[PDB]
Amino acid sequence: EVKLVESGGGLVQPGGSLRLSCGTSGFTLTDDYMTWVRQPPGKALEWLGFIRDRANGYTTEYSASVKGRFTISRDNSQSIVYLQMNTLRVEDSATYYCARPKGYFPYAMDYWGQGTSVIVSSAKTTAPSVYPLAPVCGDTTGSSVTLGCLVKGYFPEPVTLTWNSGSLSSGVHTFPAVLQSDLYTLSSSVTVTSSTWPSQSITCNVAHPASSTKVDKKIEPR
Amino acid sequence: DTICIGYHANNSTDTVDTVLEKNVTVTHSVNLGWGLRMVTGLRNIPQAIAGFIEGGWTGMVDGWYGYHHQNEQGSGYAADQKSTQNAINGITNKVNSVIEKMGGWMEWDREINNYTSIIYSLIEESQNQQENGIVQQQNNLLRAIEAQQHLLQLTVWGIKQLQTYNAELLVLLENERTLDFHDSNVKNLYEKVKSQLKNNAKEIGNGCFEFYHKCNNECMESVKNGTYDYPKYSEESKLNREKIGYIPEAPRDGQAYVRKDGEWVLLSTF
Amino acid sequence: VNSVIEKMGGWMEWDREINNYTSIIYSLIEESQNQQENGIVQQQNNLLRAIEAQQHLLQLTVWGIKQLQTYNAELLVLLENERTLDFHDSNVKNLYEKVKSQLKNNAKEIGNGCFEFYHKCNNECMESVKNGTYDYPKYSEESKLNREKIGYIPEAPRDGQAYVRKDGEWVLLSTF
Amino acid sequence: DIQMTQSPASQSASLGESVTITCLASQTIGTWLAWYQQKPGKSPQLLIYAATSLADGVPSRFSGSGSGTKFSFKISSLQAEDFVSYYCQQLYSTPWTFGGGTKLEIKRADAAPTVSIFPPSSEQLTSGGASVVCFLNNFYPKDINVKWKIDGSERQNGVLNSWTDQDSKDSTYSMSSTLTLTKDEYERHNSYTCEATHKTSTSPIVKSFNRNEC
Ligand SMILES: *[C@@H]1O[C@H](CO)[C@@H](O[C@@H]2O[C@H](CO)[C@@H](O)[C@H](O)[C@H]2NC(C)=O)[C@H](O)[C@H]1NC(C)=O
Ligand SMILES: *[C@@H]1O[C@H](CO)[C@@H](O[C@@H]2O[C@H](CO)[C@@H](O)[C@H](O)[C@H]2NC(C)=O)[C@H](O)[C@H]1NC(C)=O
Ligand SMILES: *[C@@H]1O[C@H](CO)[C@@H](O)[C@H](O)[C@H]1NC(C)=O
Ligand SMILES: *[C@@H]1O[C@H](CO)[C@@H](O)[C@H](O)[C@H]1NC(C)=O
Repeated sequence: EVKLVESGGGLVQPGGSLRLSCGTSGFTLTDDYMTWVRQPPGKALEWLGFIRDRANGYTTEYSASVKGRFTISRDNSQSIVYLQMNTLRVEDSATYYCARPKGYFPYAMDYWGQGTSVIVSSAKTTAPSVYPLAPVCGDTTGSSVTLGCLVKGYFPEPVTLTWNSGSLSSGVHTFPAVLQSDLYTLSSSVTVTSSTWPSQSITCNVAHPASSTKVDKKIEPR
Repeated sequence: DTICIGYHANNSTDTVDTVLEKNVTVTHSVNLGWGLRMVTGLRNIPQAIAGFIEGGWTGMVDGWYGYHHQNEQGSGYAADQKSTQNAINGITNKVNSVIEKMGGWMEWDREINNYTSIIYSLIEESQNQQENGIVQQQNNLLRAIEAQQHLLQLTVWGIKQLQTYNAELLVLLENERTLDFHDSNVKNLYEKVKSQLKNNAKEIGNGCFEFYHKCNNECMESVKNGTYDYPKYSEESKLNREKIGYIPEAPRDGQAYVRKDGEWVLLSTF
Repeated sequence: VNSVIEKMGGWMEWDREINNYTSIIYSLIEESQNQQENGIVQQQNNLLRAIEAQQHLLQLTVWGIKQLQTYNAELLVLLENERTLDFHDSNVKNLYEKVKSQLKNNAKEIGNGCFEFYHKCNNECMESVKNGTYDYPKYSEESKLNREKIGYIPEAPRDGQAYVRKDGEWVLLSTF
Repeated sequence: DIQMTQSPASQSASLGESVTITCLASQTIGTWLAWYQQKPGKSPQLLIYAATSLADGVPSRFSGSGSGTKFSFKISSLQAEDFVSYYCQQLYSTPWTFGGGTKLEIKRADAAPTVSIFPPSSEQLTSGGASVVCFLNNFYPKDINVKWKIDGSERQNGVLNSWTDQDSKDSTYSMSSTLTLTKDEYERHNSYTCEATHKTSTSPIVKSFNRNEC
């Protein structure tokens, strides 16, 4: 079918520049109104602009929030649309989609790309410090115990956490990474029975491919 | 005040062939690769705001089919997005099924070249092992595989020649089905309006309707989205019809006239 | 017509070459069947009988192609015969519109494919209509006159035939 | 230069109930409006175009209506997959602006938070740091209010909360709360409390511990 794929996302420092790409792949009846759209995580969509095809003078349009600063353009013989971004601000950190109408006449965006992530911040690559979280020494009430695992002070996203290397998934909660100053922080809860613990050992699998550091940390009682 | 049904035209210079008709200028097409060009748009016929009888609207850029109203407030084109995208989707699926067929034939042309090059490299080794490495029985057995190969090539040739003719004829036929599909959709939008308006509007015959009552932009959309309250404007229409016992004479200018609404209309219009 | 003859040629040359190689294989199969008498041995036998089976599969193949080329050859003619007859009907109308353009109102369309002149056109003038140089303003006035030489209208003949009103006379609807 | 105010921003309904999402356009648009559906971590997907027309491969429960500046968007009978995010868009004139959006959620029976406090780690106390986590797992509705209290006085700075989306398994929300401090200050105080105020109780649901661990 028709298929859109973005590329060129990643880490970029404030005030710098970056050049995204969108490669239409598949038999297209026309690849005219190629529009760029971004979406800050948890926020709404935002239209950036579009660019007509060769069969309409390669004309472009923008919004009064990125005009002049961004520059949509398509390759002369590669069938790829580009987005040259300049003086990137922190507010520009968001997923960037590309999308265009099915055929001629732009009634609505039919086809979308999976999106590519742009992150505008200073920061540095940092490996988190894994910490366990056993209940208070006080006699916990009920026959059900709740455990935890804190992953503080690291960058960039993402980070994958698993309990017992996937063997434990039911009754588990891992929360969105929140930004602590300039380092991300997240935790992960897990609720089990008082029978399967601490008799059987539970371990917190941490993984941060950026720093190339994996750290398992068994939860111990007392 | 008057509403018109029309369609798209532009500066395109692409030409498709149908079986009966060649070099037909269409507004949108698609090149398949082997001289095969399929129409996607419609007959490009650019041009008092006339309807669809003797023209396509260059001014209507929003779609393939649409209207051109006119009234107190103003006038302007308005493509029917439902109609146009329905036509687009239908045609796209058709065009794709063709691409699909061509794919298998390309994959077919691919595999045949692969095995063809395998055999010759195998025939070569056989001709070399008939030198380097009952003996006479293996020779004419090899020369029998060779003769079968050339008969194989003559076979692949014939199939190729046939698939080519069927590929062309398929496009020549699908190009007619498409152009006809367009002419269909356009008439359907006309009959639909004709149904709603009834006698509250005069058929001009050029693809447009003259209202016997003043229809504002709001009313114009009722004609479009199919909610035309006919009884609403019924009376003032019923009036303006009769506002305007033998009949008068038709203009003598060597043109045949027909009698309608108490006026002489050309026979060459119907 | 020639492009068709050309296509048929290749198919004839094709039918020719296939017969040539077909007769070569059988003469080759024959020698193999005879050298399997006159002249691991059992491995050469079923290898021969495999070439034979492939041959009959080859003939079934040539048969199918032949059947198809025949249908496409016929349909090609049935289609080109329509394109031709239509091409004729086109050319004829083109010669009519061309004359119709020149004459304009100086001549009456009879509707049967002919034009009645409102002015006397000699053999010289007749060729001006042919070689496309009809001086319309030349005969304009005497034409403009003879038009009006011949306020409600009269009645159409009652004979169960529909009539249309043109140039102040009743013409049949079955003519248009 | 053309505004699109899409309301409501969030809605709650059970399976089969009908939901209608409005979308008011600042300037006149006519019929040039579309509707999308974005599943979490996925790209948007076209549903309606030309204000009322459904894209191909779209169910019949979905339907759009409206013209000019006032547009609607219904769902006949809601289903499990339908409880995602939805955006409206205008394509009449540049810029083709989107609406605010609307996040749908399942309407379930209320649930008490699995409140639980978690003192600092001996590991963290080694690098001169300390954090106090507080998990409020599996609670509905989403509206909850944590309040930290060290030695009987409220704490605001150093707090760091987080919320998960309505869990796909039990339709209940879960919350984190990482109260961060310096090792020097954590030692000076003793009683550490976090008061989770939820609809499932008049009196606050509170866990705590005294520093006398060690
Ligand atoms: C079809 O179009 C008509 C007219 O454009 C719409 O009717 C009007 O809707 C607006 C919104 O309230 C107002 O002008 C009036 O309520 C209606 N007109 C009159 C004269 O009452 C109608 O809503 C449209 N319907 C659809 C399905 O598109
Ligand atoms: C077209 O035909 C007309 C008439 O047959 C030609 O015009 C006449 O030419 C001959 C030769 O001189 C004379 O009768 C007159 O000179 C012309 N007629 C008149 C009324 O003046 C004309 O030459 C032909 N042209 C072509 C290109 O064939
Ligand atoms: C040719 O055929 C062989 C065996 O069928 C296969 O392994 C090989 O990949 C083919 N070549 C290509 C280019 O596909
Ligand atoms: C048959 O084929 C052989 C070899 O391809 C060729 O030499 C011969 O001339 C052909 N016979 C005829 C009648 O063309």
